[PDB]
Amino acid sequence: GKTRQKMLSFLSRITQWLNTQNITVEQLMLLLDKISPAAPTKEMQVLLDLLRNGGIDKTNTKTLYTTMAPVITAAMQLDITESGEALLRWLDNNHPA
Amino acid sequence: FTETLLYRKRYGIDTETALMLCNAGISRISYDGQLSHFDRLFNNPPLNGVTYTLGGDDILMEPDAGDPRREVLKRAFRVDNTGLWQLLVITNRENKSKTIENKTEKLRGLLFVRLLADVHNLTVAQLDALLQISPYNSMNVYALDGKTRQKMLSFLSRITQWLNTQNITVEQLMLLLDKISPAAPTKEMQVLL
Amino acid sequence: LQTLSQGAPAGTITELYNISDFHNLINRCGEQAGTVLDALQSGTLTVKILAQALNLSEEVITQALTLAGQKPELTTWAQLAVLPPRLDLADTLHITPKDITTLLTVSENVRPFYTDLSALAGLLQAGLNEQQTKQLQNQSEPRRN
Amino acid sequence: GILTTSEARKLIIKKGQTAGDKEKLAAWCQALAQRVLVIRTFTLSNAELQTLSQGAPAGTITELYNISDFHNLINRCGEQAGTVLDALQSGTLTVK
Amino acid sequence: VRRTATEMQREHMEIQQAQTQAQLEFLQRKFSNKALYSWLRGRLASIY
Amino acid sequence: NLSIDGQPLSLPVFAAPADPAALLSAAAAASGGSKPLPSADIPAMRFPQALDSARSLTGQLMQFGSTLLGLIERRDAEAMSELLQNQAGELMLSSLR
Amino acid sequence: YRFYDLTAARCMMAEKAYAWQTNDTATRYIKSGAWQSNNAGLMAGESLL
Repeated sequence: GKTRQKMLSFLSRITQWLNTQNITVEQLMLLLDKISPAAPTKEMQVLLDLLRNGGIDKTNTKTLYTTMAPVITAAMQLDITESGEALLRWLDNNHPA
Repeated sequence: FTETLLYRKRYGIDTETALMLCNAGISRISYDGQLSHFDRLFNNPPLNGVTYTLGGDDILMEPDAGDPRREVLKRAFRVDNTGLWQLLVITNRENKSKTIENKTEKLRGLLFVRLLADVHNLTVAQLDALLQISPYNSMNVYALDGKTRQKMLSFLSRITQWLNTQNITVEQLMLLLDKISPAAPTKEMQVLL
Repeated sequence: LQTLSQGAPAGTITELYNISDFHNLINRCGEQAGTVLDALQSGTLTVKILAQALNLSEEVITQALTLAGQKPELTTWAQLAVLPPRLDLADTLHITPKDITTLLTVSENVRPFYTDLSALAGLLQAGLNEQQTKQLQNQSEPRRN
Repeated sequence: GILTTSEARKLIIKKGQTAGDKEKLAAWCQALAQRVLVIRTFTLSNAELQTLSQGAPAGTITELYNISDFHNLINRCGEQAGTVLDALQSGTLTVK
Repeated sequence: VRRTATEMQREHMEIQQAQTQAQLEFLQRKFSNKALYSWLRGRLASIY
Repeated sequence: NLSIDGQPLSLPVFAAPADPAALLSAAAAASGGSKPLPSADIPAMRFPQALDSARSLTGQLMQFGSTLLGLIERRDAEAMSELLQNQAGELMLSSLR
Repeated sequence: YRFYDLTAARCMMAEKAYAWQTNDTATRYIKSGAWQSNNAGLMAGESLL
């Protein structure tokens, strides 16, 4: 009787939260998918060719982010280069294994 | 009979038009006390008071000719002077005769070819272009058995519904499928080269 | 303009009629008018390419060409100004352009034969509607009574 | 009878183009314009084109049926169609 | 008559939808889109 | 289940209509590999002069790239300007109808 | 497109002159990735300079 109760409360909470945040279930799936990788794409090979070429990304930390930042913020279509600079920091501080 | 029910189910037609699609002859005989299909097709009213009999030996389809029987055919099959020759082309592209005979089966063949276009919401030039893209290039309406006619109607219905869904007309499809048959290049061609 | 630049007469009214008819025909050509005037500037304008441009049948334009007969040799723009009145008149009467020299020869004759008169009567009645031919029968039968 | 583009390059750089084999090049460009019209009448993208560029039959109706069905499927793919046609150009397109 | 006018209003609205989709498709397929200037912006920011 | 006038006593069989389908088109990022470097050969000019000779052509290619991006951008504006007028004409037909 | 192939060999001539006048053939400066077919080669001369 208790874990069913808690399960229904969980489903009601997540459903009301997805209705308030204007995002659907499939977008939440894409937020929470484990990767299970495969072969990279051709756009991936473009990205790796562009970071591999150009100036060598600096071996000092806080310079690695600001040199890797503009190509990553181009490749993700983010707004500002400093946003893409902090994105590498946010995946570096924590990330799935 | 089941083709008649199907061809009435789609296209929403009268049942006698569905029978005329189903390779049935034109009835001279009045059914249920009205004008017969032959008389309501040709003699409603008789053109210049001439009751169109099947006298024989004299109908000519080439447009630069003078014949009074051509005009009841142009009124009956709802087509102009070029289009009537175009119907005679579509009837048999291997038969290159200019005249027809005045029998009741030739009128049946022309009526069938006309209903092929009128049912599918085509003009007869569009049907002439649309049977060139077809596997029914060489066809005969007087060797037309029950199966290849069936398949032909299914082909025309499929291509018509496909052109309505893809929002493209018959003439654009003609330009998609034209054999080139080249000639001298343009001045824009000489710019390109 | 460049078709008309090499010798289009302008300077009286009956020449502006021709320029307006030519402009009407090229507007009917539309997007494919460039290759039409390119073929006309060369010596390669045929009835097939011009019927392809106007989206009319080849067996119609070669009939309207027979009226004021220049029939196969379309080399100048002045032969193209003839077409739009013939095509408009063969539109407003649902007949072909071959079907109208009989109109001009019978309807201008002072003693027309009965056979030509009937061969034009059924000719004009053939292009009518079903509603129109019923209305014509409703008009015609009290007269003959 | 329409030229290979290598043969078209060999023809287009000549000493003097003859009375013949210049309407051949014109027929080649007419075939090019017909394939442009095939492309624009289905509104197919760059990626759909480059998938079809390596050997899509076009030239009869039952092949345009297939091209229209392929265009319908890639429109159903939508925003994620790029990785689908990238996987199809490689050998890694799976059902997942 | 007013109902067959409002059905034509609906058809007008559907053809406006198709035109808006054609405009969106044109802004995505074109060469000077968001992605081109995004890659050029990031690449010049790195070079700069 | 009719009345004495033949009118149906039941409420008619209702059918809620289908929602209009959202249109969706294929969108793909452009794919393209980089171009490899040309082969090398020692020139006749020394480095302070051959460097200037290379700098001249690279500045000229900067000019070509700016001009080309202007022409692409301007073509890409004119194509939309013509698209809008074709759409306005085929919409004006419906308004007149 | 055919001007990029002109100026890239000039960059290579500059690099070979640098490698000859100071004997440093291990280092390299004119590196690849200057052309990018996603950009149709736009901003190649910026990277070369």
